[PDB]
Amino acid sequence: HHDGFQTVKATIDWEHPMFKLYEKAKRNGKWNPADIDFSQDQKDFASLTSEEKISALPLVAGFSAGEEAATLDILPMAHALARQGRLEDVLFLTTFMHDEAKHVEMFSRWQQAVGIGQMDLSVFHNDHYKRIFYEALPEAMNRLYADDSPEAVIRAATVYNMIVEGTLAESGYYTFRQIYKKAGLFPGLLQGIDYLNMDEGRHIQFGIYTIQRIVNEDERYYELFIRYMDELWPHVIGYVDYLTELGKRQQQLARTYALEIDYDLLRHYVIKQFNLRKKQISRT
Amino acid sequence: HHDGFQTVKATIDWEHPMFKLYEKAKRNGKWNPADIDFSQDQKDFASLTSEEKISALPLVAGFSAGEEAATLDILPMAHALARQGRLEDVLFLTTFMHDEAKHVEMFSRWQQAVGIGQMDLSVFHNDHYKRIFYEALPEAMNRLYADDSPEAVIRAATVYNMIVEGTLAESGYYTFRQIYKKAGLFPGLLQGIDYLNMDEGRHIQFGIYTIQRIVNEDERYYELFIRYMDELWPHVIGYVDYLTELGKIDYDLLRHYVIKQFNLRKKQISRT
Ligand SMILES: CCCCCCCCCCCCCCCC(=O)O
Ligand SMILES: CCCCCCCCCCCCCCCC(=O)O
Ligand SMILES: [Fe+3]
Ligand SMILES: [Fe+3]
Ligand SMILES: [Mn+2]
Ligand SMILES: [Mn+2]
Ligand SMILES: [Mn+3]
Ligand SMILES: [Mn+3]
Repeated sequence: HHDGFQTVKATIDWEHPMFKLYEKAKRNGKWNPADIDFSQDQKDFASLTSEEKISALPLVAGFSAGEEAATLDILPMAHALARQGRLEDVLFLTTFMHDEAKHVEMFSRWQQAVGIGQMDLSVFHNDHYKRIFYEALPEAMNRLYADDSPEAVIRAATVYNMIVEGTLAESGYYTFRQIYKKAGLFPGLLQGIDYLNMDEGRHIQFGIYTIQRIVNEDERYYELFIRYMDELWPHVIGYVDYLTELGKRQQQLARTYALEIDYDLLRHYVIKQFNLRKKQISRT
Repeated sequence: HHDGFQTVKATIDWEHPMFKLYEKAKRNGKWNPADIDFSQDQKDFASLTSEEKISALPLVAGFSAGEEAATLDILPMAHALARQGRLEDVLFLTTFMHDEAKHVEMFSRWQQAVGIGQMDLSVFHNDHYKRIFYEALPEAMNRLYADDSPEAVIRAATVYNMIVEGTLAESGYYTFRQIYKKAGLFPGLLQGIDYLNMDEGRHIQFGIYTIQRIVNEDERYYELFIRYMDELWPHVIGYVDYLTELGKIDYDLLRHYVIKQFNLRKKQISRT
């Protein structure tokens, strides 16, 4: 039952950080995947040999499942904060969920447009990927339906916002630009990636806000945050090494397009993101 | 756990009715309550007598709580359809939920602007209103966390989309126009109502789609729909009568609009 309603008894807290993030989301979130022109992407993909065609699909396979999981698995966080009466967080999360829906749509439209929608891309999810996206992420979020303790909320935001979004997604955006933007391939996908990257800035800020406000009540949760980050790192880098090894064994695209794909630079960027996400949470 | 992902094994079902409704929601759902100019509404409100001021508040109190319940209480429907693999339904429901968030925002901005944000409008929720919005609606939606049977889904969509939205919300939009537009009062609020009414057409279309697809599998669910509608009617009309009595423009015309909405929502679901 509802005991009452904040906007009947009072008003929205207009100065709440998540209300302000909600306002930015509305201003900055107007893009529509359906407006992206993928016609040149189709031409580029058809121009590639079978070998070069593969080069791109592991990254896309990882994003497409990632966005779909993101759309499904944010709902328990919205429920948990709703039940706690955090109306402004809920408002913001409506924009978060609608963002992820557009991300799912964007990658699916690209697969359809380039002619691979019929191809099962699950073959590029190795065991580490599945540990994060098929298992740990839904387990951490779904926990919130029966356990919305500070410990549970911190773990959910860590896995979702700090690891999946703040480490993997961010490193995937960078990787996409380092490879396909340099090669001049897939302009529509790159337009998508840039929209996604803009959206993701708000999603990571929500996670930072959430974790920090819990750490602010008891700095003992800071150690829990660090620990959960470190627990998932082996699967983060396990997946990144899988992708790297795939890239190193599929050299055709980089040769054709005169790219010196510095995979050691990519790996360094992932480590960099992981440690900088840790640093955006303060003990005090 | 996730067993797999539809957009990795295949793609979105581009022809799915809720994907089409999602596409329409993006194209038609751009409005922003922060852009509505409420400055004249403030002046209009200040120009009313004390008694006229209090005459406007019950309808607003009904809506502000209704939108807030709507925002919170659609989440279990999104979860249950997600768990069923109904990906295109979920995509659409992200636009549904963000719509209700903007509706909450719009009424609260109006209350702030005209100077009543500090006033507790719960005084204007009577027992019938509470039965629907404080109790039956959250009860029926939250049930979906543990029971997503066809019967539970039909009941949730009946209470939410056909009664709260399809009967009360639609009747409130009409009421605001019949009263305040003819009076030339609260133009910002009426711009908001127009945007809300446009959004609401999609929300009601989702409820129709959901209820009919369950009815299509077994015609005995049609009788459940009708029964759930009738069960809620006494509270619908008990709240409407309470509002009508406070006002004492043609209240009988308004009251008949509610009955008309109720019946036509019933008619939009087919036995066969
Ligand atoms: C070769 C370097 C590897 C870099 C790592 C690439 C990671 C690709 C996986 C993308 C999944 C991101 C899902 C985002 C979820 C969200 O949007 O909230
Ligand atoms: C004087 C005649 C009364 C007519 C009916 C007035 C009803 C007021 C509306 C309250 C509920 C609105 C909540 C709808 C939720 C949504 O937007 O989905
Ligand atoms: Fe995200
Ligand atoms: Fe609605
Ligand atoms: Mn391994
Ligand atoms: Mn009564
Ligand atoms: Mn995303
Ligand atoms: Mn509404």
